[PDB]
Amino acid sequence: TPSHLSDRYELGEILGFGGMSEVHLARDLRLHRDVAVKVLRADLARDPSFYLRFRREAQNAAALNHPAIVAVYDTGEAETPAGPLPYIVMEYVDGVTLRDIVHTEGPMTPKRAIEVIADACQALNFSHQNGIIHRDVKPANIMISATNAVKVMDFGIARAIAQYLSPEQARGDSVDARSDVYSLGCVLYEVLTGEPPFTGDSPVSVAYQHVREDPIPPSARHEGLSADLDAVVLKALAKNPENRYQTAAEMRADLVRVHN
Ligand SMILES: Nc1ncnc2c1ncn2[C@@H]1O[C@H](COP(=O)(O)OP(=O)(O)CP(=O)(O)O)[C@@H](O)[C@H]1O
Ligand SMILES: [Mg+2]
Ligand SMILES: [Mg+2]
Repeated sequence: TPSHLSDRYELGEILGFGGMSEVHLARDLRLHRDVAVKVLRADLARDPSFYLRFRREAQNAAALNHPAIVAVYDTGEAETPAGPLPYIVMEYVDGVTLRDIVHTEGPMTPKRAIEVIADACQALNFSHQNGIIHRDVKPANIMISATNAVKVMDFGIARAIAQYLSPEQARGDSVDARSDVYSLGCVLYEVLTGEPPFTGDSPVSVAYQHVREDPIPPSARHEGLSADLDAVVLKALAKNPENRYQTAAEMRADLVRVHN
């Protein structure tokens, strides 16, 4: 991976990485601001299957303009000794994922958890109103700013109409907005208790539990939780889509009521 992309974005420290890409802190040399730059692996860049999915991620996230969703500024293909190197320029979020927060600090106070998920609901609901289902809602894809703002990211498998998968999504079924609602329920359960609703020694077991087993009410796993919060989480985690919040807006309206 090179020094600068397109003679414009000076690459700095790695912020995150996975199996198909990496994210750098970078400096926009024209605009004089720091940005987050996602770069496709390069050996994968020669693969149309991966090259297209990466471009689709950029296009999906660029279709959304919301203060709680990571904004896309630019996209390109840098010239390297390897060949073309696809990249996406995004707003830099100075913060941490919920995955990091729960791992270092443990469960959040109910009040903070309610605010954080209410804000995530609002982002997802916006996505849905714009015909996009995220499908990868999980703590590693939600960050909290240095200003306490929530930012939903990673539209890598979003579609334009184990521990966090909805039962429909497990079966690669028709997944809709109520699948994101379920995944939000899982994320909420985890920031309230420190653990997701189901764990197991394998992915199929975790999947079997999502499909067949009722979650343990959150108050039974962790002290200081109301029966009303149990009810909200347990309704988001309902097995049948007809029994969950029908939209993320509805989930938020109920969380706000627990708060107020
Ligand atoms: N705009 C941004 N600002 C700050 N950090 C960011 C960021 N975008 C991503 N990150 C950091 O990098 C991590 C990975 O981001 P992201 O979820 O977009 O990658 P990814 O899941 O697509 C990797 P892969 O698909 O290769 O496994 C995030 O959890 C976050 O820590
Ligand atoms: Mg991710
Ligand atoms: Mg990805």
